[PDB]
Amino acid sequence: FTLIELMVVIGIIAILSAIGIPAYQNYLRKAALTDMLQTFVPYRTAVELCALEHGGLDTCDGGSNGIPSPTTTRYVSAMSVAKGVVSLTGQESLNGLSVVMTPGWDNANGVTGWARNCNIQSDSALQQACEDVFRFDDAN
Amino acid sequence: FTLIELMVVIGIIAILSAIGIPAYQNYLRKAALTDMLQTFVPYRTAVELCALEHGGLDTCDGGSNGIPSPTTTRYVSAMSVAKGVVSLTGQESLNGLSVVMTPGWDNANGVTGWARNCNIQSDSALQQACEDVFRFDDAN
Amino acid sequence: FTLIELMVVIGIIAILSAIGIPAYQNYLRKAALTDMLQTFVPYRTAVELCALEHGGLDTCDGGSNGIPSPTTTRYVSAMSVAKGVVSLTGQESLNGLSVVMTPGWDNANGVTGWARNCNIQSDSALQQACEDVFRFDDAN
Amino acid sequence: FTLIELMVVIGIIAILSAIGIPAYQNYLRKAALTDMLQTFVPYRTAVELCALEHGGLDTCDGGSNGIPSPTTTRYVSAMSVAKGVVSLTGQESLNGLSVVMTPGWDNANGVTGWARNCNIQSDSALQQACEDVFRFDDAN
Amino acid sequence: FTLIELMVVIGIIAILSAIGIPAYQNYLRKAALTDMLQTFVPYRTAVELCALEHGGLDTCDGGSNGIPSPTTTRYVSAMSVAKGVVSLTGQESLNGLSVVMTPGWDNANGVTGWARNCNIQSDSALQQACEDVFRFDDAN
Amino acid sequence: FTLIELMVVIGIIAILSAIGIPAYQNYLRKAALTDMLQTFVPYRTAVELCALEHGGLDTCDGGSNGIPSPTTTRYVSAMSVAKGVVSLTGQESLNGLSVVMTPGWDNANGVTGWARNCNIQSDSALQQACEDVFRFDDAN
Amino acid sequence: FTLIELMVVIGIIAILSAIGIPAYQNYLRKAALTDMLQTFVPYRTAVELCALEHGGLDTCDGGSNGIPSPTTTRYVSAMSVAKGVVSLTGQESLNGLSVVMTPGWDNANGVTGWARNCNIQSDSALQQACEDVFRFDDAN
Amino acid sequence: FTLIELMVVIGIIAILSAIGIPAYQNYLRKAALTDMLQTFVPYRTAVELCALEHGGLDTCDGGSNGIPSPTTTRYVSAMSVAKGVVSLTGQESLNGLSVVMTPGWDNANGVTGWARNCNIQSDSALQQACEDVFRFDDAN
Amino acid sequence: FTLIELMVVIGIIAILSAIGIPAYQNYLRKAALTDMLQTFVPYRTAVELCALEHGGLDTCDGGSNGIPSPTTTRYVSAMSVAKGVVSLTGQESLNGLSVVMTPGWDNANGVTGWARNCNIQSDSALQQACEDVFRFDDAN
Amino acid sequence: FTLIELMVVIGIIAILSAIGIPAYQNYLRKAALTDMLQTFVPYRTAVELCALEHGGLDTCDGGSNGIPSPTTTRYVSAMSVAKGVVSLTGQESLNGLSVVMTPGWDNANGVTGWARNCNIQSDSALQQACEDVFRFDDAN
Amino acid sequence: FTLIELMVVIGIIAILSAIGIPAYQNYLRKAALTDMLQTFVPYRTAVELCALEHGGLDTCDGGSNGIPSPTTTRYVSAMSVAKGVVSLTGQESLNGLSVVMTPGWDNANGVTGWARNCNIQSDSALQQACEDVFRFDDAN
Amino acid sequence: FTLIELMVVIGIIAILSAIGIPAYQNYLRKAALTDMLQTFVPYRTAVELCALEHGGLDTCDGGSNGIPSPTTTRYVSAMSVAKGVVSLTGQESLNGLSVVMTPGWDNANGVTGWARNCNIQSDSALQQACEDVFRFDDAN
Amino acid sequence: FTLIELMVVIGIIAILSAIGIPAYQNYLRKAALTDMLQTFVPYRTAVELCALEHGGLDTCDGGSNGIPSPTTTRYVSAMSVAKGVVSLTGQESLNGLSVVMTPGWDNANGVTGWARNCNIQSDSALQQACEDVFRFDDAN
Amino acid sequence: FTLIELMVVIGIIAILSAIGIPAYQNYLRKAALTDMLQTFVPYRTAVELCALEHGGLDTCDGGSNGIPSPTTTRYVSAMSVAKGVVSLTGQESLNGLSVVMTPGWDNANGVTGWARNCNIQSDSALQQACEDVFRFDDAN
Repeated sequence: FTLIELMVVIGIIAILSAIGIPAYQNYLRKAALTDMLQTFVPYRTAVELCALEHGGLDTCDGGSNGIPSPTTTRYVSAMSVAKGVVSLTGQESLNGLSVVMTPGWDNANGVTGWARNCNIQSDSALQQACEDVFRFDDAN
Repeated sequence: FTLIELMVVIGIIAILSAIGIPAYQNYLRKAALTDMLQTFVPYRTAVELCALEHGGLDTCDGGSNGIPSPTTTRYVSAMSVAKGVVSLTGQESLNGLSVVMTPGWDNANGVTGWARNCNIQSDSALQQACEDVFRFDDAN
Repeated sequence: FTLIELMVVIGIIAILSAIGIPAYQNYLRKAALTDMLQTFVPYRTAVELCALEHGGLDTCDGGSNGIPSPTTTRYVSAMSVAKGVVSLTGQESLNGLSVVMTPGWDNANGVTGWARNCNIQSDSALQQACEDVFRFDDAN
Repeated sequence: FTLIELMVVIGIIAILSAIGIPAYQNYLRKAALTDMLQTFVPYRTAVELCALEHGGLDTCDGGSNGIPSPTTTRYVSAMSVAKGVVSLTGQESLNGLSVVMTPGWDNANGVTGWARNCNIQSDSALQQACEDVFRFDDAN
Repeated sequence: FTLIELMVVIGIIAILSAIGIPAYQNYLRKAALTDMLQTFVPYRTAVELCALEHGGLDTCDGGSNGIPSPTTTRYVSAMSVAKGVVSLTGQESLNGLSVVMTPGWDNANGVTGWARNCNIQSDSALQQACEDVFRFDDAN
Repeated sequence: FTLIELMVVIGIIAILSAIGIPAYQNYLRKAALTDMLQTFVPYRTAVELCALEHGGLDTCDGGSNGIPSPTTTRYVSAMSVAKGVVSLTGQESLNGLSVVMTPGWDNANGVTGWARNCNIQSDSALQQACEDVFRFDDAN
Repeated sequence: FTLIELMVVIGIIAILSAIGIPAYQNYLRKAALTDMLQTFVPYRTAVELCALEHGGLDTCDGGSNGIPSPTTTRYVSAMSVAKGVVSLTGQESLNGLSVVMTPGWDNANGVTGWARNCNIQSDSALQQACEDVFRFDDAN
Repeated sequence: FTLIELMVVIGIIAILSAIGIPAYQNYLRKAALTDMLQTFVPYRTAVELCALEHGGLDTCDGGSNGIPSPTTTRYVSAMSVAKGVVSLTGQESLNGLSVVMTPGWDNANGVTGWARNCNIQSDSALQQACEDVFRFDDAN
Repeated sequence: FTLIELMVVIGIIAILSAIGIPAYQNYLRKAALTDMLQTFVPYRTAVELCALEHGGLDTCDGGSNGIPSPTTTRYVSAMSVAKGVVSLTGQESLNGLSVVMTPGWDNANGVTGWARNCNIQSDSALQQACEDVFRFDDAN
Repeated sequence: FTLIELMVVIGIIAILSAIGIPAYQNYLRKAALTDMLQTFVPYRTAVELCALEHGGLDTCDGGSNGIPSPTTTRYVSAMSVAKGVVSLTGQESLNGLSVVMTPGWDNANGVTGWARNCNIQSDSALQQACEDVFRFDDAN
Repeated sequence: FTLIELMVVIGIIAILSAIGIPAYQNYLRKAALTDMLQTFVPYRTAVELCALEHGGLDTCDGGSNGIPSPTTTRYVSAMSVAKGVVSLTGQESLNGLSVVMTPGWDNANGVTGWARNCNIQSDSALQQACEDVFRFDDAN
Repeated sequence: FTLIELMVVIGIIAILSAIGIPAYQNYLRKAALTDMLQTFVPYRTAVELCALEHGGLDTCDGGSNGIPSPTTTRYVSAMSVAKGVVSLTGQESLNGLSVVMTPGWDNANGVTGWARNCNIQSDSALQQACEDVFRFDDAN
Repeated sequence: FTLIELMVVIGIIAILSAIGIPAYQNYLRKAALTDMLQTFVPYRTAVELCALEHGGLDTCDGGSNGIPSPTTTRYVSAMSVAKGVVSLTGQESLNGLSVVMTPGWDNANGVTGWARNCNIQSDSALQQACEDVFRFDDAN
Repeated sequence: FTLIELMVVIGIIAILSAIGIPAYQNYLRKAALTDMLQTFVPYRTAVELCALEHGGLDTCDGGSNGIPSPTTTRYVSAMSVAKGVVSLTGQESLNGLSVVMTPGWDNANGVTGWARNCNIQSDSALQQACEDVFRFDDAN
């Protein structure tokens, strides 16, 4: 009867329980996307000031008229912004990301909301994370 | 339970609260119209002097017999005046504006009030602003 | 609350206070009529000299026997006189005026007072001014 | 901690700041009363002409002896005048108004000032506006 | 409305009422002529004494046989007399005057009345005054 | 002793920890209600303009006099507005919702605040969310 | 939405309404001219007395034969008069003014009216005020 | 702009137009002098009767030989006469007046005209009125 | 700050400047009295002719021996005359007036001046006008 | 970020904009002074009548010889007049006011203009208003 | 190794994360204070009308001369107002609150700003909220 | 030698190795306590909502205002909750258990943490398990 | 799997969301600038009175001729004014600020608008706030 | 063959399986660090209030201006805070710990993030836990 505990090692000890690791990066990394949306927020306000008086988008470019210069959540490899765009090239492990957040602005039209553009080229599941954060849809 | 705050970012953080920006230009720009009515006022007085003695409208043309030369609130692209008319071509972002403020004058008749004429060709909502400032109606 | 001052411009600033201009011309122009009665006065005296010795009206015609030649208050377009008549054709803005001031003279009769005749054909309110100056009534 | 911003919407977002709207109509409408006093003014002058020579009030009735016919500030529903009275029935939203501005005239007496009479039957606060414009008191 | 009183100064205050001054000198100066006829009167009497006995005109010359010496109403610049003549050179402002009052005398003929002669060379209206005083006609 | 870890799977591994999911929809969905109150806000302003001059509610109906046309937070199945009402039929998963936000307006009265009306017919807990957002009470 | 009231301060609060101040001095100062014509009036009468008997203009000089000495409306810097002239050097803020009111007198001619002469050297708009008061034209 | 009418009250309403009052008394009072010359006239006739037969001046004293007793124009404070003298002490407001109208009479000499003597001690301008009425010169 | 102009209407616009109208009738009506004295004048002359030869007053009654029949300045309601009396019943607005101008005549006495009698029964201020025209005193 | 709107209430909502209220009373109250000058005007005319014939100031006292009795603009607490003086004790909120408008009259002197005397004892800024209305200076 | 997850429940699961609840009431309740300042605002305007004409504070008491009656943000237990005071007894959970907002008014002084008075007796931290809203300082 | 294996059965085969069974129930049952703390957790959240707005504990009672009704891990014999209390009577084999989790709430105080109360009456070793799970200490 | 929540603390809990604080001071401080423009406003009016009569700028200096003495919004460290200048040295945290608001005045020129001068030496972004409030441009 | 089971006890029974205990303390203790970061969080908020208005760090010190007093997760031996610092001396078994969390604040600079400082002096592996929780890096 003593042999059975060795057999449970042959199988039962190998429960192989594990968090699905690729799913795990999907979640915290998605948080990096969402935290990036938080990085987008101050830009939403300063761009509203560009809407407020400057009369056009070049004033809306980051790094000017008091707009904050774009900058990384530390895990991210890179970022850039102009006209309020957040083409986050170099995002996290997220190669090829670029939320081409084209501004919706033209004041006589009344247009305003930024045009989101998912662009996570490195993997489609990551795109499931963008639709779940920076929706590819253009209303903001 | 920790996932819910990420979900509030999926929706609640996007309150998307905003002043309706096109409505916003309608209000300050309407103020540019009304400030223009203030620009019209000194002309109403000098034109009354034209009524006072000159005996006819050419004397009422701006830039003469002491009448002030017409000039822009600084946002406005352009203006012109003659016979007391304030055809504000080039108004603000208000393309096509021209308050054809034809004078009502002929002294034997006793006629006096200027003939307002809304002419904001660029958008009808802007016309709601003219009716709300320079009424299209002719009594003044 | 800030919107209300713009609303007072929508209405209260347009007090549209004004002197009734046609009434205004009625008053100063009536003064031109009355000043014309003053122009009539020297003629009343020289015509009395015609009564004084000449024995008839042709001597009473203006421009003769020392009578002054008829002449305009400067605003007036025209005038004429004969037998002491002051048919002020061309008066002021007063088209059609003619105070047919026919002399009342014939000395054996004892008649003397000039026959006033309102004749402001251009407007009836102007006639209210003549009754208020050169009364249509004939005693003088 | 994220829940608090939703709570500020439960209360703080409902600042419910507002101009007291009924007070607002009290002010611009009071301006309609005061503008009406301006409408009364030309009548004060023509009635002075009635005092000037006609010798009695029927001549003072509006629409005659050159007096202007009574007429509305455009918001007003109605008006009427006789003997210089300004019983503004139909005023603005001001139902029941009638400033029974009875003339004070009788020249041998030396009496002149018009007898004001507040009569804003539709609401007492409106009467506060009449005392603040057309005082119920009779001196003018 | 306040501007109108300034306008009445623009016109009504300039009533420009005035006595016609040249006519005024015509009247008092004519009185100087007539007063001169009064100066002529004592001479008419003393000349009648010359008719009375002396038998001819040299006795009629002024300043002799008790005749008064000729002399000025004080305004007059000069005078002279001989044979009863009153050639009033230097009269008043009346330059060139000379009533060549030639005597009509020759007693066998029965002739008597002085020959008046208007001679107011300075202006014809003054001559209207002489015909109205010292008639150019010769009967006296 | 080896058997115990299998027993912990019989019970302890089934911690069955979970966010209470129906409570979870209550929270984000409540946010959809509150975001809807944000959708109500621009309408509160344009309706104030209807209060501003139009003089009555038909002008207050959405889609007119510059009022925005009603429209969905994207999760919502449907919406409608008239006289400023926000009867959000089709809200979210919120079947039967209709905030019958009847306007409180009549300016002579001074009345203004919108009449809220909870109407989440699909479940009473959802009504706890309406009282917690669009209170059934009528002050706004 | 709170930012808009700050924006109305950026523009609407700067209505910059103002009476045109240079026009304002034109009006009250013109009144100083007209009041000066009133100062001229007593001189018109005493000069008529100079016409009345003295026989020439030196008697017409101010400060003599009972004529009032010339003197300032208090705002005026200076004045002078001779032969009835009103060369108002130093008028008000009106540098260079001098109404060279040369008398029209010579009694044998019948001439009388004073020769007005606008001379407001400091600015041409002021000359518009002289033509509107002391007309440059010579009849009075 | 409303402030300007208050400013016209600050200056323009104070036209301070006025008849020069001291000049006014000069004119009517001068008329009292001239009316006094009319009072002198009947005395000129009765004194001529004194010349007519009495042979000397005591008979010429007023109040005798049918001469009228001296008496006041009612405004005058006092009067007296003797030998035809009209020393009008107490004249009008004319303190110190006394026209010492000494008679020129002595019949063998042929002398006749009364010796006028201006004596208006109260003011020299009044003396301008005496030279203009009772000339200080002695011919009458 | 905008409210102040409305306040100036509450008070400053009501300057209530006016000629004192009852004083105004006092002046022109007094002129009607004085013009009536002018009407009295021809009667003074014809009555002097009655003094001239007729030997008594019935001849002095108006309407006879060439005396003019009495008649109204047109504003006057009525008049009558006898023995030179001017009891102007019905004068102007001057009810009760009657200048009982009784003649002073009786030639052996030397009496002549008419006996004035103020009798303006309608108001005492009017009597101030009679003392200022037809003095109640009897000398003329 | 939500906290900032509460902070703007901590400061920006307290714009504390206000008309400077004490300055406001200075302006309308100054108008009460100026309206008082208008009350002074009829008195200027009746006092001119006192100058016209009465010969001295007691006749100039108000309430007599037809002068109007003194009376309040309704806001004023009190007034009095004698010899044409307008010592407006009790003026408005203007405690201690008294324009001791002593008449300048004595006709032999030719003096006429009333002696103004600012006397607003309650505050010096009010005195700035008197110098700006009833100047302390004595010419009128 | 399996025991460790139970140990994390012994400690790590008890993160005890929480919003500091008493701080939470401090914030929304402070908003109730600030919303109360908004309730104070309409009263600031009507009290300015009390400043506008009534002349004293009793007219400034709430519930009169058109002032709104005081009333609760619904969470508040009670309120009262007089002379513009906002002694908010019963505020929220804020026992003992009373912003004794004594008016600063006395118009001759020019004083205006309301005297704030923090009075949150229930806790000092609440007083930190009053200094952060209704500052204890008196300028408004 | 063969007898020895029988002897090892006399002793060695009776190794009597065993998990200490009472210790075993201590561990899994302790897990039932800890799982119960997990059952407590949703209640911690809903009670926080009771803290969120209801203002007191009755709203905090389970089974109300959306709070979950209390319920058993299946091994447990019974449970109950009120005011957030988790007096788990009938726990597991744990007779007498009752974690009298009295809420720490009173918001003005800022108090919040639940008052734990070990109450495993059936055995003290079980109490070692409560101190190791639901600590008797009151902070939560 | 339990380790992941600790990892979210390693990153996700550090959302580091924050209002950009330096931007925050830019906004409320800009409000201090704009509130300062409100402080400038009463000075704009009193300086207009300096334009009104004083004739030059020294009268325009603050603290005189009734102008308010300059004073701080309480956060400001310092201020000064002369000739209407608002060189706000010591503004807020705004070191080096000085809006050298030189007056545009010289009345014969018609010049009026104040010369703004941004001078926020402490930081250029603050200058963006001045251009957004007190524009460096000189028209006002 | 029976001997082998005794031999498995000689080796196989000594599996010596064990969680690496020092690693175990590293994990739960790291949780004590992370829970400490949670303790840091309320301080992050109150310090943001210090940023909010106080203007400097002393107000940011814990235990003041409403900041919570610092306090231990119960395992910790000690803690302290000032200027927002969390120098956790006495942490857990973590001797020498002190996260010198120096605040990053100076508002004109815009600086904000707290300066983390790992300081786990007792062991370097513990420092691996600080880098994994309170990173030595200074951004927060």
